Amino acid sequence: SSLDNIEMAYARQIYIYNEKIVNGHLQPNLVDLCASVAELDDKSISDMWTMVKQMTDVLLTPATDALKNRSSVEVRMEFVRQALAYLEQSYKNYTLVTVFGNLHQAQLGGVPGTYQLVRSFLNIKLPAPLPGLQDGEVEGHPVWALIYYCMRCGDLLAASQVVNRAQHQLGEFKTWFQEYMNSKDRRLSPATENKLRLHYRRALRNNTDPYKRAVYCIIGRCDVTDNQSEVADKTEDYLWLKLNQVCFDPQDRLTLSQFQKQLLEDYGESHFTVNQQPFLYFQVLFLTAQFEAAVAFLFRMERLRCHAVHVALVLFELKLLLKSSGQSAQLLSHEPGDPPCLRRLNFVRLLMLYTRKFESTDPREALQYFYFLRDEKDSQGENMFLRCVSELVIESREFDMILGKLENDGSRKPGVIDKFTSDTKPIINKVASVAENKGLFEEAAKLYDLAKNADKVLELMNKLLSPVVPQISAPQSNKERLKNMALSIAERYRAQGISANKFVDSTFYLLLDLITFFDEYHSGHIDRAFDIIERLKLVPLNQESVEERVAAFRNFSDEIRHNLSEVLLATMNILFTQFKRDRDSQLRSQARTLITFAGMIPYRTSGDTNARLVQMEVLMN
Amino acid sequence: MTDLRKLEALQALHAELVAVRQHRFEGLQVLETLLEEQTDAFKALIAKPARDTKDREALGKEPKKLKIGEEEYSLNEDFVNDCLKLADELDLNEKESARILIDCDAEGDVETQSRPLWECGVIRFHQERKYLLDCMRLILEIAADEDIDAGLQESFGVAAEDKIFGIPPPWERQVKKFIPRCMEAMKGVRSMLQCMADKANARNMLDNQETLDFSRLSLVEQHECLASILHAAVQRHHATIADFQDFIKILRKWD
Repeated sequence: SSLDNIEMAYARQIYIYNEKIVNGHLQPNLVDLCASVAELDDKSISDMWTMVKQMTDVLLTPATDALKNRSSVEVRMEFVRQALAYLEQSYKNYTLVTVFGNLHQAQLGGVPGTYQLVRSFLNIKLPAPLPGLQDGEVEGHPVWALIYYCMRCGDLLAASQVVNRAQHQLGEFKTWFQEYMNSKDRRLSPATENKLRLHYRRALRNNTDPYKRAVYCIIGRCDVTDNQSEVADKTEDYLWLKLNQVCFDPQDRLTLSQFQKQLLEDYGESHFTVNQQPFLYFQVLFLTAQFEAAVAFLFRMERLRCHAVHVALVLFELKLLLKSSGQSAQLLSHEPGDPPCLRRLNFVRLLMLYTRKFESTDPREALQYFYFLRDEKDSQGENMFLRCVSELVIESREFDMILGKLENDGSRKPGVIDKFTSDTKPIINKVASVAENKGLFEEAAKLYDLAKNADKVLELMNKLLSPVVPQISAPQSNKERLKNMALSIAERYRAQGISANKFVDSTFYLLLDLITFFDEYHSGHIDRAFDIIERLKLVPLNQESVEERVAAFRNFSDEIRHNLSEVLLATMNILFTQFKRDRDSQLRSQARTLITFAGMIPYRTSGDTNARLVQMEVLMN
Repeated sequence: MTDLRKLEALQALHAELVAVRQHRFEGLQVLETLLEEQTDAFKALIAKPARDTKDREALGKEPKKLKIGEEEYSLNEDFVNDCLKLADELDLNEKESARILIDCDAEGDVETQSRPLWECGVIRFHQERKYLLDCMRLILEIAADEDIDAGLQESFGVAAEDKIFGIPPPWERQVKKFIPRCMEAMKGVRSMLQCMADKANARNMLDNQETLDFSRLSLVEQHECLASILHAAVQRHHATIADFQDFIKILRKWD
């Protein structure tokens, strides 16, 4: 097996999600089905899916195009809020593990109020007082530190409580903050927003209290260039600092498009992967709505291929992933007729790479991933899922497992693909078609016979029999192994009343009779073998039938005319033997008949055959 | 023989490449037949499945019967102990690690070397990467040889573009480029060699000294082969500025 522990667990989860859609059940939450395995690994992966769920848990317009949802200002706004809610809660967990040694340890004693937690967080991260703080303290801590880390944790209420106990010190900041907490989308009114920004810009552009600076332009979304590096030293603190500063419809203003493009264009992977920590960059792209970038990026880490494919599937089963129309493009690209700030993922290629790894010895699991390509076609029109099953069968040669083994008793035990579509007639011909083009007739027959395509089964069975008609049928020979399959196809084609056009069909049952004629001839059962050839009315034995038999030879399958030479000789040698054992006249007359027939028929080795036939007739007299 | 395992397949393939390189074209028809059987091998230079817990708990729970692909084998208290040991030293999956040990029992190399069964798995694992990577150098080396037929010189060229670099030929045609896989490939060799000295030095601070020396030799040879393959790929103008910046940074961070 080519699948690692983690990859295998995901496969099982994707089998469920397929079993549900294959039986018409409720469309379960894919993101939940993937996070179910994440908990079996380190929390590096669990915290990823947590971000994936929260970033995709946005009210969408079902049955709407992918590009439309992702271009709409409506959806683009909720992404920023879902991310900020993740950066705030994520930071809140950092503040817990900073005070208590373990999340469990914090829980048993009870998570304290965000206010008392933050206070018990300031104790550690600033034990001694910084001399540059302003506006005094509140219950033993600087008022601005409490406000910042409370807003950072996302509890505006806890921050407003701090403000209520410092009404005299904070001046007019109270009426401004109380408006920020009330107004939605973390934005103030243009009039009041103007009043505070100008005040900050007036004489507080450079204040000795960094926490004061941070809060002001987090509330006013100002000084976008100043990264407030004094308080936002971590990467998440930067993302959170900026997403609280982005704006929507000219100076000192930043928008999501600029920010998202500004980040990866100027500070690409190189900047965010110098510490050899891959998820750091992924979180930067995913929490900025650049899902295709983050997916391709994370898909290149050979250790995190599994995770990047699935986060792509989630975005794909939620009409959020922007697929690349052309299949000839690179993995990541920007369509020419699209804005430059969005990118597109060649989803078809993405799955095709992941599959090649475990498609060789783990076919069942491969199909589960090929199903997501059911909705796509290629330039030639083939259904992508169907084509992927053809290529996977041509390579793996797993016919019984994937296509269903058709035993020699008339049964068709369904295969693994039967689960996904009930119309399995084309691919069985596709797989049968190539194997036919590769001279693998004995297989192409079994495959065509699996799809009950007797036109092709009998055609190929005619080719495999004609060479072996006069041969000696011996144990385990190529004659027995082909005759016995032909008879197993004769019964199942009569018991089920199946037949190809009379040309193909007539020749097929005719060869089977001839194969019996030589099997009796090679055994010495001369009398019995003579009777068979007489029924077939293939070789004339009375002079009257020569005219009609000669005309029939003209339109009989060349697989029959080929073996005419051996038939005449065996029949002659049959009469020849019976002569040495009135009757003499009758054999003599029949001997003549064979000669005149052979004389009027142009066929294989007519030279040596016509001569031998005449000699055997002379010895009779 | 005809039914050769992974190790015997790479060892036999290597001999064929040397023939064509030493002016011996008596195995042209036999050479092409091997590239098609090992197509999945040339795609990924070196990749070890991460150690999964599903197989760890399942292997030791019912160490009675093992099923790998189409064949079946029986596990005993002695063989099962070698699987966990090999998987721990190399951090390899239990399923993949077991297949390596099974190949030793069949070939019966324990008597040819007279070493523990679990140690042979380490050598057999390193041999695969050696020939798997060393054989690639011969393909590109022969594809650039000017003292051979122009037709044959071009056959190995287009083949390397698709088998090694994963670039389809001109008559046809989500996936990752070759360089990023090669850079990550060489990275694994460094991390594996670094952790080797740390763990080896701890216990050293035995009958496996020569085996450790041979493993270090194989690792340095594989690194040299990967470097030569990267140089050859760069010689075809298949790079960019990002790879150059990454290499410059790696050099600046040289210790």
